[PDB]
Amino acid sequence: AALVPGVTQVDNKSGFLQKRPHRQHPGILKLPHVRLPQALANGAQLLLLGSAGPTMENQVQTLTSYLWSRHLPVEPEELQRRARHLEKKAVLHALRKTTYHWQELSYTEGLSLVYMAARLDGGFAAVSRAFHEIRARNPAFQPQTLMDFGSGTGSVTWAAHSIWGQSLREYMCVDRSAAMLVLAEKLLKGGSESGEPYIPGVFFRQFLPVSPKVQFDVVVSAFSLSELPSKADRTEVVQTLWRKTGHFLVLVENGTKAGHSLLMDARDLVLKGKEKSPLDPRPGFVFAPCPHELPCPQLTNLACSFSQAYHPIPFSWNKKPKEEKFSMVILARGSPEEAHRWPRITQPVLKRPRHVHCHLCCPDGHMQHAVLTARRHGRDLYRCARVSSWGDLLPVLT
Amino acid sequence: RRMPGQCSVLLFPGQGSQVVGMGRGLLNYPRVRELYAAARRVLGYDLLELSLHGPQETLDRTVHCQPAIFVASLAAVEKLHHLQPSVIENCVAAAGFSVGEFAALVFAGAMEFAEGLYAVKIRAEAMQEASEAVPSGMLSVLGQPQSKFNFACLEAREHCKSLGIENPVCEVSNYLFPDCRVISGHQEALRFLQKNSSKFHFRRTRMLPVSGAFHTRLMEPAVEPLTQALKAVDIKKPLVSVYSNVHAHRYRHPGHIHKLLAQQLVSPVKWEQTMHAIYERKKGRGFPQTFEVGPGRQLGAILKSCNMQAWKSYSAVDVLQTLEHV
RNA sequence: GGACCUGGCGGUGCUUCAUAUCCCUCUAGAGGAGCCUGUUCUGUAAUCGAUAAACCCCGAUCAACCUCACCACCUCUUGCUCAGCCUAUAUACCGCCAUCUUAACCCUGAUGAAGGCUACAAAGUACGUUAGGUCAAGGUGUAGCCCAUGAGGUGGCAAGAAAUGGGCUACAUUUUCUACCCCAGAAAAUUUAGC
Ligand SMILES: C[S@@+](CC[C@H](N)C(=O)[O-])C[C@H]1O[C@@H](n2cnc3c(N)ncnc32)[C@H](O)[C@@H]1O
Ligand code: SF4
Ligand SMILES: [Mg+2]
Ligand SMILES: [Mg+2]
Ligand SMILES: [Mg+2]
Ligand SMILES: [Mg+2]
Repeated sequence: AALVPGVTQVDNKSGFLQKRPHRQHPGILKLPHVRLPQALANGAQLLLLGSAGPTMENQVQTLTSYLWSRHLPVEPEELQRRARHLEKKAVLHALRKTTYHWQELSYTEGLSLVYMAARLDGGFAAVSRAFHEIRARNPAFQPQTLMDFGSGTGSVTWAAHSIWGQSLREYMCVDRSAAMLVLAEKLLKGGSESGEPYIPGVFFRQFLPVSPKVQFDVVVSAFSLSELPSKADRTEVVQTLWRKTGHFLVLVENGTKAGHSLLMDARDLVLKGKEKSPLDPRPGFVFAPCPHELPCPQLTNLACSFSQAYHPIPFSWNKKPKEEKFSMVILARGSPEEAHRWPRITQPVLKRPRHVHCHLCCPDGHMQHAVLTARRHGRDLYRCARVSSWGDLLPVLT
Repeated sequence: RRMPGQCSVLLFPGQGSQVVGMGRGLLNYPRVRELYAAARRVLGYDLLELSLHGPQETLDRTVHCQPAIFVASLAAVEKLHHLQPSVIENCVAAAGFSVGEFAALVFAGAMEFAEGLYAVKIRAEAMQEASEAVPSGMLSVLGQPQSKFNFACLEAREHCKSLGIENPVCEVSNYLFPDCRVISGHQEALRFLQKNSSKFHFRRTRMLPVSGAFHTRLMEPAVEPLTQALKAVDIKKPLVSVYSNVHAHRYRHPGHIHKLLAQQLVSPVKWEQTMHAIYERKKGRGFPQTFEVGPGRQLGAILKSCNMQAWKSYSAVDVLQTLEHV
């Protein structure tokens, strides 16, 4: 409960309410409809000129739905418990049913083309929103080094360029798939096998460097940890990425229960330090979206996700703007900047006559369903909530 | 709710439709002679003789053409009422081009002949004075798909800036039909368009025989007089849907006609939008009858260019001759 | 350490053809004008926001002084009726749609790992899942505010600019009107299919 009617008031630092309207309150983190850089869209369409017919539309739709509804691989112990329950109540067949068949996706050339056509714009939108979080809240940050695990098509690289190109000088892109690496190189070279890179300093590797000595300013993993075959693999990858994180570790997955569970495991892993004497002793905290380091109040039954609207790459099947629903967690080195941390709106805000419904993740670690009205909460706080939206912050104190 | 085809739309012409011989074929018809008698009483000169037999140079003057067109349009309305009462009874819309609005409103029971004629007169002398203030003119330009109008107006303006003049005027004045426009403003800009139509991609160009650049800000001096002439007038609610030219939509309440009729004087005429608002409909639906009450047949050609299917049911009231001597 | 066996490269290229899906080539139409929508930027204290709830009834329509929504001020309230509110929730269930997941025998090798074909024939034969949508032709619950998320009043609010995405109208000489239903008279770049 971060909104007590009649007690909580808007947080006015830097002389807010006097010097600037309500629509521009500092928790406004909404990003306008994302449009890809023209070079990237041109390269994608050129690379798909070969085969973009009716079959490709079906393949893209199938791949998108398959990835969206994919579950985490089931760990041994859960299968053991289910097997015991079924036996107490043939068992193997009943386990083939009511259990998800998780399979490795082998990204060959054809499946890489399909994945690019199906997910480039969506991934770019999600990563751009996650990066806008850091840019908006810490505008003095000028990263010089970026690593991106599971760099599929380079959407992370392109978003990082679009935001921090005047400071970034090294883009490490790790991906075990040679086809995916080749496609990323072609996309960076304007869709042609021979050309000059659009972004300078991009390094492509097939193996993840494992060494605490080398440390990047921004480490990213977008829709990548869900490809790993087991929780042990996810754990080791997240540990490596945190060890090599210099300032910010950005994890982005689908906006589903599976993606949110994966990200909450990663968040707990990073927050609970196990290493006895690490080379980098700085502690880690959650920069966004959580205003606390306590266990997620919403991991029990629901999930937590955020939406970013964007314009898809023009195709025979992409006509209208789309929404990208994604789960994010940003872990920052050091300690929280201050103690005036603000609730996060984790659900669409519903505007109704003279009241506003907002679901808040409060700094105390609990969810609050707040119906804000002028008479109860104050005109200024009501106006701030009225202009706020999904994924923003509400500037409230005491 | 009656099927369209038994309804009627009355179109009232504007300046440029004057001709020597208006009225002949209307005089013997009922009730026209006292309209021309009232025209004499209000104007101060015999409009009847000037319209019937004139040099055409006296008739082409701005002060004289507009009252002639107004009175002739109303007389043609009377003739149409005599021949076909059902057409006047089943009227759905009305629209005038520039001065025809003053006729259309009078036809709609929103203004009376005397006050409307006084307003038209004052408008005419005011516009003549505004034209005399500065050289200007109107140029009809027919463009092709590659023609750009705002662009061409722009270079026409830097031309006069290079020559040297305060805020040269050249802007599209009349929207008639697709790719046909009337530009208005200083004569030097119109000379520039006439001479380099080639780079302006204009298929045809024709200088209109008018006194000055109407429907531009050059007529600003004429706004204040006309406004006074309209303050005393008490405009009622039109009985039929009378369409405006400033924005090309129906006049809704009496409290806005007063200022719309003055804004028209310094705003472009939205004739194409008016035709679209009156006639546009799904393919296959029938169109209402259309009657051009007044001199000339220009609105007929404009309607043909705008909407051919609507033009199929178009007819004009003959104001120059009559088949049967009533 | 020696011998042998299965592998693993869902690997890499090169040769020829069957080479159907998929490709191109090819064929016929689709850019202008006027309105309406989608996104951005700028701007306002504020919404160019909606009519089982206006107006216009030739069609359709804009903002209407309808009313609701928003902004700035105020007023009530134990009141309508143990009052009042599409306020929320299908992220409550159920309905409906959609996403994804779902053998045996007989021989050979010394009864080693292991292997089993020849036709003029030589061991081979037999439901669950989803922070999913839908509260408009459908339901059962659960919660909210109840000196205000209820009821009123006084003013405002009625945006501006482009590049591009889409939609509707008219667009003619192989045309248009009349008579006839075919020998008459007057007027004047991608994209969509292909079969
Ligand atoms: C499908 S992409 C996800 C989208 C991509 N991260 C982006 O931003 O566009 C994830 C990639 O991670 C790679 N990957 C999976 N496991 C890996 C591993 N253990 N080490 C390195 N790369 C791995 C796969 O090749 C796969 O293509
Ligand atoms: S519900 Fe709150 S604590 Fe949980 S992931 Fe979302 S922001 Fe973080
Ligand atoms: Mg209400
Ligand atoms: Mg509602
Ligand atoms: Mg749902
Ligand atoms: Mg409004």
